[PDB]
Amino acid sequence: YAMNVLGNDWNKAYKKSARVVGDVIGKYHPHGDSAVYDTIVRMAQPFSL
DNA sequence: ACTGGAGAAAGAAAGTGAAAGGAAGATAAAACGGGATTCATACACCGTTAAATACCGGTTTAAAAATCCCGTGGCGCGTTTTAAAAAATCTGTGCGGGTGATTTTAT
Repeated sequence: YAMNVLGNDWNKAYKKSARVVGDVIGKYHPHGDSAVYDTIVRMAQPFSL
């Protein structure tokens, strides 16, 4: 939902991961950031999904 | 003079950094043993023949087989030990979201 709100579509330029992690932590998820980054990493590995 | 608190000295017990050394590991040089070539040379297979050996008939005789009496130790039974193998029970560990923390360099 945060990535959708940021307008980070599939046919546009990439964005830094720190910005997305900061948005998620500051607006929706009241927890740590390293776990969020690790969760984001797993959803991009071709040998995991 | 006497009392009770407080600071300083002195003494004894515990923690400490450093210690040969030795069994317990670890790592290289060496001696070994097991395949691919390369032939010359000794070995395998085929005709010929004198000679050495197998075989039959009948003795025999000395040696080995058969038989009887007995007196033992070597197997057999019952009951314990004792390792050896098997079944049962514990110990780690990694997968993914969460909580909280550490270190070294340049100017």
